[PDB]
Amino acid sequence: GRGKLILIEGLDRTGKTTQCNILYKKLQPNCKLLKFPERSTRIGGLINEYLTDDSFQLSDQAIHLLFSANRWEIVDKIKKDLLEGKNIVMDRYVYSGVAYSAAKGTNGMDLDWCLQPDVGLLKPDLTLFLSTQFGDERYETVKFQEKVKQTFMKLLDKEIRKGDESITIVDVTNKGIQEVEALIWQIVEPVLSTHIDHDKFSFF
Amino acid sequence: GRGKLILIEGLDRTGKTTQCNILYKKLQPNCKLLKFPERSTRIGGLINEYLTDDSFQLSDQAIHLLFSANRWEIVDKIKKDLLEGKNIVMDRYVYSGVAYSAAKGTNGMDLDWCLQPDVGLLKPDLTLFLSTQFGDERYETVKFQEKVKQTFMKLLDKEIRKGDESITIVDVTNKGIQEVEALIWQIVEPVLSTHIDHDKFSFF
Ligand SMILES: Cc1cn([C@H]2C[C@H](O)[C@@H](COP(=O)(O)O)O2)c(=O)[nH]c1=O
Ligand SMILES: Cc1cn([C@H]2C[C@H](O)[C@@H](COP(=O)(O)O)O2)c(=O)[nH]c1=O
Repeated sequence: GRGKLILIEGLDRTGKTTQCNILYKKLQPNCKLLKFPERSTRIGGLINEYLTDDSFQLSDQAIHLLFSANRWEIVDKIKKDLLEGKNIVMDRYVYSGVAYSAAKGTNGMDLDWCLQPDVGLLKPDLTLFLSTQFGDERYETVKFQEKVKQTFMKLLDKEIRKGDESITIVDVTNKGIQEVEALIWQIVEPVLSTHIDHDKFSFF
Repeated sequence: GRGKLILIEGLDRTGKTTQCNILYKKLQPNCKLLKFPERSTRIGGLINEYLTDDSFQLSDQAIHLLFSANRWEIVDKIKKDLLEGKNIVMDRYVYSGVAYSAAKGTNGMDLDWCLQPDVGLLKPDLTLFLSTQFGDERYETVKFQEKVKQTFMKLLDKEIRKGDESITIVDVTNKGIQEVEALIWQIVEPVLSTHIDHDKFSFF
């Protein structure tokens, strides 16, 4: 049927990016790799400066909105690809959007507020969250990272309790690259061999 | 007490900018004038390209979120100004954001979706909508302006029916510059004479 939207989520330095690349290479020639934030766009370059230069000042709400816009500027391309039968592997998406922003404890920016901008976006057919039991970018400090992880856990916990079965949390503690690759492949293979009709999609 | 947040909304070319300028000129030396979109910022600049050039492609949802972000990157300064006693005259704000986007009739982009990103933003102490019974920028097409008009009315009617008494629709059809100014002042002046507690603020 139509291609699958596979998302791999997780904290900065958990092997997420390495695993997306591996999966991507494995699903060739019919697979695309998408990273968020997509820094090559005009909006993305703004997010880059924000991430890499602590001096670039931008309120939490604003940067948050830029991250959402960055997905919205690409979602049409994503859908077109899936419909044309192409699998897509995403390195970060809505869940990072909500978790990293909500972890800051800024007045008004709760899970609910953080999610709204992304409401309407395609939801992945499969989301894997890599969990482990630098300092180059803004959000890279041990204390914030611990904060984002509890937030990710809290958010994914709600979605799962709310009946979302497409979310699988994967513990990568003391697991090497190819061991993680095998666990992932275990969850991923079954969905790739599931037929999804072209008019069938889920949205946030 | 604190300064007042006075907002002038309306369609393109309905006298809005002239009145804002007039009011700002008369509230001196204690008044700031703020325009949205505020095109001087990095985000403001992307908005400017979108508005002045068709080549610039950006999904309706993405441009919408930038508009919102543009307000959020400036809102902390607006609050600082008001707390410091200065009055603020605004030329467009949250109401334009919702109406112009919701007027597109894009799927999932209804009044509610369009409002979410702005939730939390300080609501003005007084919002005047200049109503009437070019083509150099993107939304300046008679047929689109017509849709935006109807959307603006449905939007303001809802906020009014909810009990927001700070919204005033001023009909300026065939009225001159000095007449509109007098009508605006009749509504504005009572509000400027009202003492507002440093801590009291309303929000979207
Ligand atoms: C996709 C996305 C990323 N992030 C953060 C996660 C990272 O700390 C930062 C850079 O991510 P990266 O290392 O995957 O490029 O972006 C958000 O805060 N919001 C989002 O919506
Ligand atoms: C502030 C704002 C304006 N607009 C549109 C209305 C105007 O047609 C366009 C440019 O405004 P301007 O002529 O007042 O500078 O911006 C939105 O679409 N949403 C917003 O958030």
